[PDB]
Amino acid sequence: EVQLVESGGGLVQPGGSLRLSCAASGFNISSSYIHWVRQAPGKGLEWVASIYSSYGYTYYADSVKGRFTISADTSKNTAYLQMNSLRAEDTAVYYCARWWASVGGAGGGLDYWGQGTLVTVSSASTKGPSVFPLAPSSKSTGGTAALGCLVKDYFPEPVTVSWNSGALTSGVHTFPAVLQSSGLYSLSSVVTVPSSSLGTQTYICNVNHKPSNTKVDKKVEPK
Amino acid sequence: IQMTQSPSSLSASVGDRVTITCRASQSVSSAVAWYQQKPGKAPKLLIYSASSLYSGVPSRFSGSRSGTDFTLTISSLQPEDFATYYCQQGYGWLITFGQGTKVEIKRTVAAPSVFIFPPSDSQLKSGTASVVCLLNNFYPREAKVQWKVDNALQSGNSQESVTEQDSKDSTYSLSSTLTLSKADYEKHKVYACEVTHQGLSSPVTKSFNRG
Repeated sequence: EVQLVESGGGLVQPGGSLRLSCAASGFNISSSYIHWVRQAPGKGLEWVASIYSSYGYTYYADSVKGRFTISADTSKNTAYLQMNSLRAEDTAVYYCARWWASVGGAGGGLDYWGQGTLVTVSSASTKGPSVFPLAPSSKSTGGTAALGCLVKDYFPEPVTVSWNSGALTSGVHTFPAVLQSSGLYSLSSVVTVPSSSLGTQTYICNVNHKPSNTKVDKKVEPK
Repeated sequence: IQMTQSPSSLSASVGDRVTITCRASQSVSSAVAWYQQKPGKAPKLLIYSASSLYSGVPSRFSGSRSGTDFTLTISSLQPEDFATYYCQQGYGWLITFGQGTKVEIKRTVAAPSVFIFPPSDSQLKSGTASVVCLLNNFYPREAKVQWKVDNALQSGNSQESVTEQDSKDSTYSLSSTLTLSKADYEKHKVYACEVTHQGLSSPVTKSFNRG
C-alpha cells in the first residue's frame, strides 16, 4: 500500500509560519517527486511545490516563491512544507502527492494523494461547537421521518460528522458549513429513516472538531 | 504556460457523450493529464500523457490531442461521474492546472421530502433558537424555502446550504436554518416552512406549534 498522510495544519494568524508534514509509506520518497497542491474553498487546484529528495532538487511556483520552502527527510520518509508570512489568500486545503512517470518519459501524473489538511489564515480565535439534536417529529412524509444533529457556533473549519461511527450511512445528508453573521461556522447533518424504525434502532451522531479538540457522541430520540 | 479549460460547467443526461477541452497558452507537448475530483476528496488521476488511461479507470474515459487542444471524453455519462475535472500540463518539476469543469447529471424531476425540526431545549437554555427545514432528494437543485412565523413571511434571518449531487440517484438536498433570539422565538408560536419546487404542483408547508 502506497500511503500519504498530511499533518500540521489548522488555524494560524496572518503573518505567521506553519510547517506541514507528509508522511509516506509503501515507497521511498527518494524514488519519486513529492508535490504540494493547494485548493482554496470552492476554487480550483493550484500547484505549490515539488521536491526530489534524493538529490534535494527544489521547485516552486511564483505565488509562494520567497516564503514557502519544501524540505524532505528520507530518514523519516517525510516531506515538509514550511510557510512564512502567511496571507489570507493562503487559506486552502493542502494535499501532498506522489508523481508517477510514464516509463518511457511520455510525462506521467500524480497517482497517489493524501487526505489534505486545511490551513486557515485568520486573526479570529478557535471556538468549539455546540451539538444539538434535531429530533424526529410526528409527521410521516411517504412514511418518512428525519432526525439529525446541528453543530453550531464553531471556528475554524472543519468538523466531521458520522452516524453510529460510520455504521449508519444510507440516507445520510451532511451539509456544507455556512459562515454565520457571528463570523462562526455552523452546519447540520440529517438522516432519513422509516417511521416504524424509530422505536427499534438507536441513532447517535459523532461530531469531531480537532482545532478545538471536541468529540461529542449525541443520541437523538423522539419527543 | 497556462491552460484554458472549457466549458466552465455542463449538464448532461446518463448515457450522453461529454467532452472537456483544455487549450494551452503556449504550445505544449503531449504531457497533459486528466484528473477527476469528487467533492471533499483528493483528485484522482484519470488519464496521463494526453491519451493513456491510468489503470482502474473505466474505458468510458478517453483522451485526445488536436494540436494545441486536449480533449477528455466520457462516452456514456454515469451518475457517479459527477465531479470537477481538471487538466494538468507538466512533467513533475512544474505542473499548472486548469480552472476545472464541473460536470453534473441531468435526470427526471424529483419532488423534495420536507421535514421541520424545532429548536432543542438544550439550545434554548443557551439563549438562541435554530429552526431547521430539510429538503430531501429533490431535482432540480432550484427551489425556494420561505419561513413563516405566525403566518408572517420573514427575511434576512435564515441561511440555507445545499449538498452536492448524489452519486446514485443524482439528486440534491437542502437545509435552511431560521435563527432567532430565545426571546423572539418565545414571543411567537407557529413556525412553518413553505417549499416551492418544480415537482410540487402546489407548494408544501410543514409546521409546528411551539409546545
